[PDB]
Amino acid sequence: PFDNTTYKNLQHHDYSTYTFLDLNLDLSKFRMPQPSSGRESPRH
Amino acid sequence: VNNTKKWKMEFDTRERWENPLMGWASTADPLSNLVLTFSTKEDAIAFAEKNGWSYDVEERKVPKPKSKSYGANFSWNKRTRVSTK
Repeated sequence: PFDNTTYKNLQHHDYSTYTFLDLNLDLSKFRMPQPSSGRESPRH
Repeated sequence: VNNTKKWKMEFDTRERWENPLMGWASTADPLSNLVLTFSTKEDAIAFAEKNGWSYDVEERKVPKPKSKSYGANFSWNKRTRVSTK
């Protein structure tokens, strides 16, 4: 059935203070290995 | 840098002492305030040799050309990254 009368974006009523960072921690395993500049920092 | 354009001739500083009455700087050097201006080094040398003055010449110190790049503030792998701006 086609519904155009309800607001389907009700998930953000349940987001806590660490939702973004827990999502980033979950996404940390899916990602490519980072490029390196060859030094540990620009002060190295 | 406009005060670094011309050559100058000065003399060796002689004794300045304390005036007993007022504490003022007394001198007996007539040439203590004599500063001469020359366009080139050779004009100053010719003027000193013409007047019998023993002289010493320091060469002109110009600042050497610098390699300036604003993009070097944000390098990928060099130490020349600025940590703030």
